[PDB]
Amino acid sequence: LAAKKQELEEILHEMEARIEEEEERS
Amino acid sequence: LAAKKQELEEILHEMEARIEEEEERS
Repeated sequence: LAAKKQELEEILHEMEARIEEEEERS
Repeated sequence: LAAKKQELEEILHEMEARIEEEEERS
């Protein structure tokens, strides 16, 4: 569960990076 | 950890919804 938590947190960081890139393009 | 996993998964769903809205707006 700690491994899955880390995985989801990393994916969430990637998503936050993506949303910033979208917001800068808009 | 199961609770945190669920929390992160829910936040990730919210982020996927946001990225979909943003990519459509861009």
